[PDB]
Amino acid sequence: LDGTVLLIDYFEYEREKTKIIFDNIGEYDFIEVENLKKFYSIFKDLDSITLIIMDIAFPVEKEGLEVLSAIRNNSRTANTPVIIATKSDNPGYRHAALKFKVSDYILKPYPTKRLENSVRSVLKI
Repeated sequence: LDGTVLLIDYFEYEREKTKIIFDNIGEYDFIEVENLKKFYSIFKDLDSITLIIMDIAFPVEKEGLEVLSAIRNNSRTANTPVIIATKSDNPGYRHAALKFKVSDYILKPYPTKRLENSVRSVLKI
């Protein structure tokens, strides 16, 4: 068990696709958050998350951004590295997302190679 990852994404198939990519990265624990309700219902319980991968469109950018902020202003997760992988490519929402600090911004679809490197860089390897 060399890592716990938090997947914030409404789409189950995207989450499954993401866990798979981790078969090459390493042996990781996954905590899935399928919607707003699930996030707020547990983010105050989050402890020692090695990596957060989320879709800012949660379900819409304004909600994802709020979640992002909550994550950054939450003590136990303020520095936790966040990788944004999203289907939305609105320029302003992306730009706004970068103001909170995130390790990467990936657009969907993305070659299952794009995410792999990102994780490896962001996490060292």
